[PDB]
This record gives sequence, structure tokens and C-alpha cells, in this order.
Amino acid sequence: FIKTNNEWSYTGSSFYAPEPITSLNTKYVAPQVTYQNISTNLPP
Amino acid sequence: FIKTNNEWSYTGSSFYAPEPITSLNTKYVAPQVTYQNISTNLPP
Amino acid sequence: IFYRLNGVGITQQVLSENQKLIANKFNQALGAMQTGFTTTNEAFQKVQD
Ligand SMILES: *[C@@H]1O[C@H](CO)[C@@H](O[C@@H]2O[C@H](CO)[C@@H](O)[C@H](O)[C@H]2NC(C)=O)[C@H](O)[C@H]1NC(C)=O
Ligand SMILES: *[C@@H]1O[C@H](CO)[C@@H](O[C@@H]2O[C@H](CO)[C@@H](O)[C@H](O)[C@H]2NC(C)=O)[C@H](O)[C@H]1NC(C)=O
Repeated sequence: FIKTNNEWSYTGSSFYAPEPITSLNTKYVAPQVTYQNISTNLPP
Repeated sequence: FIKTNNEWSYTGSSFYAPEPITSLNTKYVAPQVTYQNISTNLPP
Repeated sequence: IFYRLNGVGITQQVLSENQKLIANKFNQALGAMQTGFTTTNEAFQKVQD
């Protein structure tokens, strides 16, 4: 999960490829104290 | 999946850590004859 | 064996349907090696020398 400078987006683990987040590159996970509580632009 | 004496629950593969069963730690698999049929306390 | 053959990429339908033949195949596979105890077994050749 990568910040942009034209907000988070997706990038690959071996190349700087900013890309909007979808369901096909992330997985559900239990919350942690270190995670970012974003509440103005919810990801799809 | 596990039973305990305080309906099933979940534990990890390396520690006896009882916790309620979620979808975050299970997957859907086609039925097999060896399984346990339950019709009283359906997990979420 | 059911879960290991699940792990190799064989569907659960045929494992649900074809237990007897795979059991016979495994049994005859482990039974064929007793009569193969001869020079053809390279393991015996290595043990021998
Ligand atoms: C986002 O909100 C969650 C929910 O409150 C925060 O997680 C809690 O943080 C406190 C601070 O130590 C812990 O005592 C709680 O145990 C945490 N809750 C859980 C469920 O883990 C989280 O810290 C917040 N994120 C940020 C960056 O502040
Ligand atoms: C749970 O219910 C299923 C559905 O009836 C049972 O699956 C069948 O069980 C019979 C005998 O118990 C077998 O002859 C069938 O081949 C099974 N069919 C399938 C699709 O699995 C299952 O056995 C039941 N389990 C328990 C513990 O009662």
C-alpha cells in the first residue's frame, strides 16, 4: 500500500507500479494497532 | 477446529489458543463423507 | 493418502468414487517389490558393494 502524489494505491513487490486498489490484490485480515484508520476515501 | 469445555472454535497450528471461528481463518471446501454434520449452532 | 492426493492436484470426486482401485494399486505396488529383491534393485547393489 503506497502513498501517491498525483492517497493510497497498490504497488507490486518488485517494481514501482502505482495502481488503484482492487479486490484481486488484497486479502482480509484481523486488525492491528499499527494499521491506518482511513475514513474519508474508503477503498472498494 | 476444536472443541472445548467452557459449539466449536479455532486454534492455531502451534499453540493452544482457543478463539471463535471466523472466515478469516477458514476456507470453503467441497463436502466429504468423513466430516461432521451440524444443525444446531451454525458458525458465522 | 486422501489429503496427500488432494495436495498433488486430483479432485475429490474421483477420490470419493475410486477408493478400491487405488487401494489395490498401492497394495500391489508394495507387494511387487518383495520379488524384485535381486540385482535389478540398484539399492541392493549399492548396499552390496
Ligand atoms: C485505529 O483504531 C484502532 C481501534 O481503536 C486502534 O487500535 C487500538 O489501539 C489501542 C492503543 O494502544 C490499543 O490499546 C487497542 O488494543 C487497539 N485495538 C485493537 C483492536 O487492536 C489503532 O491504534 C488505531 N490506529 C492508529 C494509527 O491510531
Ligand atoms: C453428513 O451428511 C452427508 C449427507 O448425507 C453424509 O454423506 C453421505 O453419507 C453416506 C453414509 O453416511 C454415504 O453413503 C454417502 O456416500 C455420503 N455422501 C456424500 C456426498 O458425502 C455424511 O456421511 C454425513 N456425516 C455424518 C458424520 O453423519
